[PDB]
Amino acid sequence: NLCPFGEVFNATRFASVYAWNRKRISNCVADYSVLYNSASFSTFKCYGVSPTKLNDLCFTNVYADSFVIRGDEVRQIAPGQTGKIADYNYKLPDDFTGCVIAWNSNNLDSKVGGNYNYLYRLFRKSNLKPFERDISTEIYQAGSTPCNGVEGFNCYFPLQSYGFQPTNGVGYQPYRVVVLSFELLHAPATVCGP
Amino acid sequence: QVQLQESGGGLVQPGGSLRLSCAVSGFTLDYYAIGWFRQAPGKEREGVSCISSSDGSTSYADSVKGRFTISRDNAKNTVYLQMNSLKPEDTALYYCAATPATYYSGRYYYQCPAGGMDYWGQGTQVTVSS
Ligand SMILES: *[C@@H]1O[C@H](CO[C@@H]2O[C@@H](C)[C@@H](O)[C@@H](O)[C@@H]2O)[C@@H](O[C@@H]2O[C@H](CO)[C@@H](O)[C@H](O)[C@H]2NC(C)=O)[C@H](O)[C@H]1NC(C)=O
Repeated sequence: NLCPFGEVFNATRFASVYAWNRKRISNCVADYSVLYNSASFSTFKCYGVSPTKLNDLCFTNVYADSFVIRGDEVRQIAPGQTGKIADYNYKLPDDFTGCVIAWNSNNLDSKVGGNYNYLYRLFRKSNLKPFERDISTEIYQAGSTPCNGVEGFNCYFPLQSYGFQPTNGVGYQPYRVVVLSFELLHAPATVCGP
Repeated sequence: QVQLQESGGGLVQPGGSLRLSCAVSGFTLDYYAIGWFRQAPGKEREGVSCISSSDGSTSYADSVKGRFTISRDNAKNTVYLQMNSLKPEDTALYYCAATPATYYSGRYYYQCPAGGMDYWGQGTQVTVSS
């Protein structure tokens, strides 16, 4: 069977970036031509591989991570980047081998008055390790004052809603991101190209 | 569309008072928080007070608690900061900011995180003479 790339790219709802979804794609034939020749994508950057060279390569596993962020934040989905998203939500390794794909989803993920259902982690004690996920919602203590609950001025609920509005500037509009992670372990190669 | 504009400020002697205003225009978010922040020379911009758009709940930094009052006139959609009993350490550039409330598990949170305010004003200087 052909790889189910359409399940990831064309899903109706994407996860919040702090709870990014990972889809393992294995034991299938991957026609990467549908992806690069789509022209509907606003970002298609690969690291360490070319899309043309990917049609003729094989890999043990291919992971497809997907989420929604702001347009101005897509630049953080790249190796060696800093910022709220890369530090606290989704971290790519410095030696990342794979592709980062994003498109504008303002038509799908914005709401008049705001879409509060997409969130990102704004507070965290330590930066994330590559491909680490954190979906906890413990109250964050920002000062030297203890935190009973969020009731303090320095006690924060750690997630933050984007509140996507259709009339946002393009940089603030929601973008759907799919991160293709190509893994080649010393094991049978289950994913190949046409 | 969205714009926050500060007014008020200036020079006062210690013990004096000021009233800052923040005109919020073009705002369409259903639920949001509006906060006053300040940045003293060489220091990091810190939050001073925060107010909810839904019921006017307020929170204050410890350094200003009891002296500063944040309030909102929903008619004019203007947020005010009444600053009483001013001290030299209150000297800073003062900003108002707005950010959406956060929805999680059936509940909205109204927070004014200095590092996550989607909309900022231009800032107005406040100088307490000493
Ligand atoms: C993601 O979806 C697009 C579009 O989906 C098509 O249109 C929908 C209304 C529905 O009918 C889907 O079942 C369709 O597939 C895909 O682009 C389509 O590609 C097919 C062949 O691959 C082609 O026959 C259609 O004409 C294309 N439609 C458009 C609008 O371009 C796209 O391939 C999907 N992405 C992945 C990775 O599968």
